Amino acid sequence: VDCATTKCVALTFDDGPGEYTNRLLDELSEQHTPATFFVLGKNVKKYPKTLKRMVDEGHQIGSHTFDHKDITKLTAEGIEHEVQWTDEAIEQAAGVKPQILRPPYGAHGAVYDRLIPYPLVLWDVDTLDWKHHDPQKTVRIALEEAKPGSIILMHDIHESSVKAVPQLVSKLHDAGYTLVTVDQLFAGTDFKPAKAYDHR
Ligand code: NI
Repeated sequence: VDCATTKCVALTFDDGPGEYTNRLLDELSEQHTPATFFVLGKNVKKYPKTLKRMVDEGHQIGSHTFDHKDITKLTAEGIEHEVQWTDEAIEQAAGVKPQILRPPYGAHGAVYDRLIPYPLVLWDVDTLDWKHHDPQKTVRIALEEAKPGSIILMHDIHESSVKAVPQLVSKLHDAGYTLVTVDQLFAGTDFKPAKAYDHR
């Protein structure tokens, strides 16, 4: 996909994997749609086959650190642990290395980011599903606030994401968008480590 011309949107899911991730992957599969999963390293240990699904079925795996700590609260070595422990978990699980990282709570800063070997990927559309856990509100906010180049934040922690996705994909397609991984979204642009990006 050429997102320089084509109207692209990236669906992203934080804080997984968990008990709903496979249903989520099933729904995404049913509508031939890729997504980007910013995974928690602590959770990855328990879900190796599910991470293999992400690779096998066209999705992108990103790092969300290991135990979801605000990285700006940490020391240099603390940040090292969060990055490296998560990478090891992802490599052991799926045989790949993430190429992007999303900082917990969106919290970051130049002095910290310089320690992160990947582009920092934020978002421009917060579905707020972490507060309301409501599938229809997730769809409404994602649909109405998305624009070409948007990155939509959702959470793989709760049933409402599973219930939201079939409708969310349908409506984004009907609204003229092509759904892509974060990699595809930034393909061709200057997408470099230790920098933060919230939109193409
Ligand atoms: Ni998170």
